[PDB]
Amino acid sequence: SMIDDDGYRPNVGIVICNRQGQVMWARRFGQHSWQFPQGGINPGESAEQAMYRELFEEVGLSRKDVRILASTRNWLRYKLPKRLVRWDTKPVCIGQKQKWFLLQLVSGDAEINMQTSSTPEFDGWRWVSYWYPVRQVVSFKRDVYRRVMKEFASVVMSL
Amino acid sequence: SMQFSKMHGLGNDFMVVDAVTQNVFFSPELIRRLADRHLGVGFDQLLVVEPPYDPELDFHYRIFNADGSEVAQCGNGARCFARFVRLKGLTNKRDIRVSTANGRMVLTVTDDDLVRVNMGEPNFEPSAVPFRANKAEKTYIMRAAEQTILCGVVSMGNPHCVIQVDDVDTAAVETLGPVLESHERFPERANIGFMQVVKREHIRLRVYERGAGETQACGSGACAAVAVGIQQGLLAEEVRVELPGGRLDIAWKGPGHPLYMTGPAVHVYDGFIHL
Ligand SMILES: [Cl-]
Ligand SMILES: [Cl-]
Ligand SMILES: [Cl-]
Ligand SMILES: [Cl-]
Ligand SMILES: [Cl-]
Ligand SMILES: [Mg+2]
Ligand SMILES: [Mg+2]
Ligand SMILES: [Mg+2]
Repeated sequence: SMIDDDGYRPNVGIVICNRQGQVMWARRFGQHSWQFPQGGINPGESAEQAMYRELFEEVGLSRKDVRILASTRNWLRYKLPKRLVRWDTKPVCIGQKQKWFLLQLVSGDAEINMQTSSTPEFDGWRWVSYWYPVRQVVSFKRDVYRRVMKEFASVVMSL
Repeated sequence: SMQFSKMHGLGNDFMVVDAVTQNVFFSPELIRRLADRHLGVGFDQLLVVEPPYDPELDFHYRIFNADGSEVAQCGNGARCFARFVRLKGLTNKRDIRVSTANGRMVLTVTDDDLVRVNMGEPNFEPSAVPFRANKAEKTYIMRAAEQTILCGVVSMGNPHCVIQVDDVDTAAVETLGPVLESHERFPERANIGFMQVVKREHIRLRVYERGAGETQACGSGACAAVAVGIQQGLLAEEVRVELPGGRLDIAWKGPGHPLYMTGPAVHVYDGFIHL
């Protein structure tokens, strides 16, 4: 129902940094591929609200475990590759519209808990250097990642 | 429009490209075009900064020549690279961990904006040079044509023979250079350094490189000259090296320590080119 008229689901993505300027990299459940946390915005909620909701759901971090350092000024879209589009589910989703948030983890690493939900999207995590995700992200997200990390870079450097 | 910079380091003109925040694929065709001084940009070498392949490193970078081939020479472009990623706000680190075609380095950007490279520990074992001599001596005797020469011999990873000279502008680098470069006691040849000791902390140097002849800024040769001079009791712990192509600063505490080479990188220009 939240799919817009172009087929894009509104969505929030999360870049969690530590004080050393590393960023949190999460492993997709039962897979060997990795990504930043992201999640669909629900009917009712703002971007910020969706962000906190998916943050606890996917990473186990509460509002007091983090502080918002920045968000992207605009929405950044990515299109699914055609072979991943589920054409029989109406309304058809062809990609995500995304509002990205830069968070600083202010609590200890032990606060990250990837099992607060019964259906976790991730099964592990590590800190990686700031630009490593631009290479390692799945191809169809790389355009968005490159633009997000470029936009966030000046904030993270300044710590 | 792809943004780039021109930079100058170790006597070389680099075109430098942020391929971290820019999406650019450097095919041999595109490289050859960019190397064209009229259709493209023009450069001695092209330095491309990329996201790291390893999550514990900050960047990867590659160097390409005008033919469009990747070049793998140890330490090549390191000063321009370190200064570029700081000038462009890709990092704020002073110790930058980077992978290259030749492996990884930790580069340090000093307070006067110079870039310091750990060159490893110099090795004086003749077998490791390779050099034909029975044991490591601080000074060796060699006959070059109708001449006898005193020299030091060290490996910085590559082979070096250093000769003290009382004025580098006068020395016969064009005659003695070739004779010692392919001298019988260097089975794999050697870089021949002509060192003028101005002060325990200041030398002038010219280098007849293995196979390449006299170049303007051989970094490993500056390291080797200072390493031999220190081993021979002639030089201080920190030496300014004046080469035809500019100045380096070598630091070495002697055996058991690595040798450090510090050098500048000049930001010459910025530009853009529509691909
Ligand atoms: Cl909470
Ligand atoms: Cl990449
Ligand atoms: Cl350089
Ligand atoms: Cl001899
Ligand atoms: Cl060599
Ligand atoms: Mg998700
Ligand atoms: Mg989720
Ligand atoms: Mg969700």
